[PDB]
Amino acid sequence: HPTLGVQLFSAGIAACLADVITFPLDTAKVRLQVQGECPTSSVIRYKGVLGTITAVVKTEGRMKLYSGLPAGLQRQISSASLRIGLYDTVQEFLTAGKETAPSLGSKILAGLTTGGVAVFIGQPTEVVKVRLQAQSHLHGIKPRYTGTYNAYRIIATTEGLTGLWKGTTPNLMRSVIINCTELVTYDLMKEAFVKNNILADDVPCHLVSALIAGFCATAMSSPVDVVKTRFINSPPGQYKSVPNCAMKVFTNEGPTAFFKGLVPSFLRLGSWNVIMFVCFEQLKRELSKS
Amino acid sequence: QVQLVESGGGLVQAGGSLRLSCAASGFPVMYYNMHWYRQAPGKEREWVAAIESTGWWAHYADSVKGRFTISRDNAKNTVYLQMNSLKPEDTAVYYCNVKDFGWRWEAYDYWGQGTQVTVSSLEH
Repeated sequence: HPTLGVQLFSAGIAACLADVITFPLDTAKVRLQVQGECPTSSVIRYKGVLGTITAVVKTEGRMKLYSGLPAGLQRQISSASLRIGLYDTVQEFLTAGKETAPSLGSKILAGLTTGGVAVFIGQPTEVVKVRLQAQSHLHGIKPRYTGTYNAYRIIATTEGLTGLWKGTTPNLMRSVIINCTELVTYDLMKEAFVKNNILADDVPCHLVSALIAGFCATAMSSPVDVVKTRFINSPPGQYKSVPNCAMKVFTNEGPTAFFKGLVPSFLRLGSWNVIMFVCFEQLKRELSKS
Repeated sequence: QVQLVESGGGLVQAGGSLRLSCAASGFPVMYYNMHWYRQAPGKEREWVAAIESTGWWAHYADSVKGRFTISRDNAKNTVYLQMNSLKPEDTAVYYCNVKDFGWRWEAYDYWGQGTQVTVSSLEH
């Protein structure tokens, strides 16, 4: 049985490995999400997962793909630690408290609470990472920061500690939607496969269920994700509120804009989840048997 | 009932200045980017300038950048085009434009009736 130290250390490393591997997908998602906000005279247009990544690598280099990565690693550490140390206690309070099974309701509430606390703790990392991923020298917007800690100090000094929590409520709602949609969709798909006997219950079945649920959650959260990215990236004063940003997006680009960066978002969710699962299991097994 | 009304055009000597105004009506202008186009006869309508919903960014055609400035006031529902060092090739009908995208496949263009700007090249 993995101890807490090996679980916490394994979760941190698996999350960080998955993040460094799938970070170009996240950067491509952000670039696709902020593309139509401000018109650009440059002929550099982002279209697709590999199209966006290749355009970024050609016009800005490889290190521009991993811009804000230290912020992403900090977020991964805090989120993984909060999962390993808090999702356990709330879940076991809901299950063993009434001696009930981990029903979907208990799972929904546990994920909601853990995700909310994690979003609140890791919001400054999200602000810094999103602004660094979206900043570019080629579209007429002057980059505000040179790196993760430059961004940290500049945001803190010029706009307060509170300004490091900009976009918490969109991120919090997006977390709620991701969690609820993913859990409901996975249950519905797995019950369809197991009752209609469309597929046998082996890990291929759970993989199809999880992939379908991840895509459904990504599609369901895409409007909030686009609005959250644009709001977090915006400098002070551009948007009166988060509904203001959403309404401007709607009236100036339409319902399709709310799904900008949908393919990179879903690919990063799926690849991150599989990489973290594999790395986490292998790492905690080797640390426990070491 | 979207309605854009341009004004302020007129006859000006080459090198002169002119401020075009656009009174917008029938829609919440605080949410829409506003555009200025122009069209001279024998030519196609040329995009001139664009301004963000609250004036956060402004973009110009390369032919007018520096000479033209686009400006906004949402408390008066008005969009402004200041034109300086005007030159005879700027003679055109200038059009206020709203691209209302909304629940649509493509954006829908709402135009004004246009205001005529004539630039004289007379020598005194």
